[PDB]
Amino acid sequence: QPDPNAFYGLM
Repeated sequence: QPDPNAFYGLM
């Protein structure tokens, strides 16, 4: 998602 929290999981 566009969320920064979930954005970290993208890694």
